[PDB]
Amino acid sequence: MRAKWRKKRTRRLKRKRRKVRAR
Amino acid sequence: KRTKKVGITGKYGVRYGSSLRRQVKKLEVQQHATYNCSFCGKTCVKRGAAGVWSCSSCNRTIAGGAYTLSTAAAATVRSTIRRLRDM
Amino acid sequence: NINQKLALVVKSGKYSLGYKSTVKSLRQGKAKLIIIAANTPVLRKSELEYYAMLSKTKVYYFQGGNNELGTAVGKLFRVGVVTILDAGDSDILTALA
Amino acid sequence: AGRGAPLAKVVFRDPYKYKLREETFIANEGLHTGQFIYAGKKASLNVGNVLPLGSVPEGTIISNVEERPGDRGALARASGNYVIVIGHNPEDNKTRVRLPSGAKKIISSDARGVIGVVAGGGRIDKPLLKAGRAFHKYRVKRNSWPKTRGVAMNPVDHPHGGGNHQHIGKASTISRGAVSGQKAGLIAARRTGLLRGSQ
Amino acid sequence: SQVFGVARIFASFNDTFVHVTDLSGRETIARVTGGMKVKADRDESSPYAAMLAAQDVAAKCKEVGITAVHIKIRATGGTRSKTPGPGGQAALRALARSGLRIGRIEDVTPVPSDSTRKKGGRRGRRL
Amino acid sequence: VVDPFTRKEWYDIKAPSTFENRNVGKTLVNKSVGLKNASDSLKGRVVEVCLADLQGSEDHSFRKVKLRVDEVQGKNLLTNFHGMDFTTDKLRSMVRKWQTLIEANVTVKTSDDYVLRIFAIAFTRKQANQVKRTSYAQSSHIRQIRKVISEILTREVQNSTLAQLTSKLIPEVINKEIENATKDIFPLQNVHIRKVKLLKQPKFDLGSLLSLHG
Amino acid sequence: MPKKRASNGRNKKGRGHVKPVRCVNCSRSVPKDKAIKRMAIRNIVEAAAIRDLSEASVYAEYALPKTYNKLHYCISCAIHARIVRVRSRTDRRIRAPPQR
RNA sequence: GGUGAAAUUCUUGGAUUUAUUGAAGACUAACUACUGCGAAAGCAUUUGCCAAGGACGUUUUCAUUAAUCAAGAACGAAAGUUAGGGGAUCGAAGAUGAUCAGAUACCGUCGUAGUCUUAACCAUAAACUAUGCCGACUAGGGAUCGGGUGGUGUUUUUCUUAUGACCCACUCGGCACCUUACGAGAAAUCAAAGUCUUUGGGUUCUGGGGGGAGUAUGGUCGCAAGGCUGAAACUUAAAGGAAUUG
Ligand SMILES: [Zn+2]
Repeated sequence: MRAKWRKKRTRRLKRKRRKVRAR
Repeated sequence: KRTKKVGITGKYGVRYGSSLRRQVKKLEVQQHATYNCSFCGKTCVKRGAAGVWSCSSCNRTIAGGAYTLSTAAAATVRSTIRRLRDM
Repeated sequence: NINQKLALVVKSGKYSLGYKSTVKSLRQGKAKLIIIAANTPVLRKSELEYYAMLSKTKVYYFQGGNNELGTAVGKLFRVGVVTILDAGDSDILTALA
Repeated sequence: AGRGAPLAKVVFRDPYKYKLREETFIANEGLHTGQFIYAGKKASLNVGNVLPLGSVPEGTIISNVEERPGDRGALARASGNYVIVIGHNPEDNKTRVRLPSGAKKIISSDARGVIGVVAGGGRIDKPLLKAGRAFHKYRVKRNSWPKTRGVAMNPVDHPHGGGNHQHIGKASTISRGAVSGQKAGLIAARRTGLLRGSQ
Repeated sequence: SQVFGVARIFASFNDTFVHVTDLSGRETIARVTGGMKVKADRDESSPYAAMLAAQDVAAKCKEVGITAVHIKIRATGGTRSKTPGPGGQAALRALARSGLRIGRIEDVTPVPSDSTRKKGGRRGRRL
Repeated sequence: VVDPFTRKEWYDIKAPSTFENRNVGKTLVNKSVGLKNASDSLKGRVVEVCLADLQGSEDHSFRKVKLRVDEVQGKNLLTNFHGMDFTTDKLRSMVRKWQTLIEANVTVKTSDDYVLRIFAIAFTRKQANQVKRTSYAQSSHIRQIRKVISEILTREVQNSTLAQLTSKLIPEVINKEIENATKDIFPLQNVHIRKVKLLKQPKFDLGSLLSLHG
Repeated sequence: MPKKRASNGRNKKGRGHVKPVRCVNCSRSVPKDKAIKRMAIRNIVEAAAIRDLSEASVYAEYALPKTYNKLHYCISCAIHARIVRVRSRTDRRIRAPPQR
């Protein structure tokens, strides 16, 4: 799909992995 | 060069936060730093209390800003009254 | 302009910088034209006008401070007043400035 | 001490005696020591000079303005503040004036005002950081600092106080027609909550 | 013989003024608009209202004592249109038909010598 | 039902005094109600009128002349030239395609303390024996034309005590001297004054205005 | 869609990206080159009379001026009746104006 | 007011409209074009300083000092980010009227941030002539913008003037056009997309069926937003360019 919704998928990839990794 | 960026505000250490420490750094550089004098010509140092500057090597004092000599809000008034003085 | 002609006095010509050396020259009737700065004080500026009109000498007011009058003469220091005794290839005595 | 404004002390002569009287002026940004100042109706329009509002054109800037004539100063004496002249009237000696909050006011034409913006501007910009900096500000003014929150207090000491959880309980918006003791909160509020842009 | 005034017509879209005044400009006589007479929202600017507005204006000034006028037409102006509306030139005839004299005419729409922004957006009124 | 139209006066406006006809129109004012005079709302008015009405010919039907009201001498209220201006439709006809136009602004004071802003339009001429379409002058030539337009206006004004200046301006004298002076640099055509605004003035001086009326 | 025209929006050539200008009808932003600039002169009195005003008026000759309104139209708006009308393949090439 | 028809509207204790002015912050119309200048992005009221710059003219000057360039640097629309000032108009968010089967969409009335600037940042666009620079050679045709030449040419007229401004021919450099293809091309079209199976003037960069994917991971750069770098497992026989009929 267009590269702002695909691109908004990196919000819930990065910031969710921040809770994961810093642990 | 010792510090990567912190500059003058490294005295506070790790306290108060990043956003406030940079906010202080912009103003605390100006008040401690030197001027270029209008009457004399010489340029060191000088500052003593908020508003009052300063004398280099001559002994004259000037009403300036809190953390700077030339306040830009007063500099435009210096030109505004210049225009109205003509008539 | 005045900045062009002052360069032509320095090379091939004579001049004395500073307040005391100006008064030494004005007393003896040597100076032909003195160049007073802007930021110089009024008490000093009024004195040189009175010294000049006795011996009858031109007093051109240089529009600009002492820091840029020093750069005009080709030096690395502030100057308040510049006399002109004998200009060689220059042409500032003939003109008004 | 304890004032956002550098003062200035000017020496005038006595017209009727061989003497000198010093007057304490608030220095506008532009003044310096060893400078002349011209105060009166016939005085000219420069930074520092004191003129009456009638002999001044529209769109000028002033400070230390008198409400009456003979008030000796009232309006716009704080740091980085200035009054702007808008209008004029021939019938009724009364100029139109805008105060630094926003609310305009009609002042008499013979009232005074010192020209220029008040010195020591940009004082509020720097943050205080450490609490000791805030202590030293109020140390040379009043005893108005370490303020405890009223909800944290007991129900005897303050209306909001009391309860198992720290809550107010009833509306903090209190009327104008109240009495002393009750008035703790927002007094005679038109709006509440977060305001957007325009004041 | 000839006492003059200024007729003034604001020929814009959706409205038509007829604003008669003296030579200086302050003292007015009549201000009968197109939308005052015909009451149906749509028919404020149309030629029907332009006739009826001018006839009422003619009856006012002839009772007072003003024979002729200087017509000075005005469009919406500024950033808007700069185009006279439907009931622009219908106002000029209705004064002549009634028997009120005319002299000197101009259009004085305020054309901005370099202007501020216009409405709609960058893509305009997409209908 | 008040009927305020019938409770009003009628007065005469007067021309001071370089124009041939010394009367214009018939303005009206409300009656002087107890303690409030009608003369307070008469002085300060501005009556803009055509120039051809003041003289006659349609050569001068190209302009607008304002008349600032001043005094009241037995209903004949007196005026004074407030400003000059070209009409709306008669200067846009001049700005044609395929030719450069020029303009120069001037600020000057007369012998009397009267500040006057004053402009001057000038277009480029199409020469005879031209195969070319355009007639554009270079930027170097126009800035020398803009020099000379300012000089001639600063010579005639500064001289002439306002009142005398209008008698020169009405019968296009200023337009001729710019044409002949600048033809060495560039031919030019039309050459007009456009506007003459009046910003500042001295004391009222009511009796000095009367010297015109006579 | 392949290459349609050579010049395209037209006169931006030996020149960077230029100033725009608003349309009359839509109030839409469009380049000043790609503008469709009609110049419409109109009589200030409508020609359906025209005598009726001048019969009752004062003065002889009479100026009777004209408004000088220059107009701009954002391409798609101009196809509604204005100076366009879609052309054929080889008819496109004619830069000479119709009539006169 | 505002609409195709409307409306919450705004107001009457003349709002709208008229005339005199005053303050504030914007943008520089018409003149404005198959014109100019700039390495690009981009630049349009007047005057004064400040240093740079292309072309042209030259029996001046030095005498290969040049071309293209990994690494590494300089600038770089609009939006956006911090922190100040400013804050008129239009205006994402958002309120709020209609239409509509629903409309939180297009239409309308307001409307925060933003739009302007001062110090920092960010480094991307259909940043498009979708055509990398330096060098030759090949075909005609008139216009135009800047110089430089010659014409007892025409005018300006203050008398010859002498400049200027026009005309006729010529010449270097520049933005572009027209007509033909003998050449080239898949063709639309192109005086360069020509001088290529008769293949070789010098040199930098990018690409190798479609998707997954400008994603994963690791570096590196930014306050952030995100840039620069950049895979595979696994899936599939087509995806696509230009033209002709209907
Ligand atoms: Zn449009």
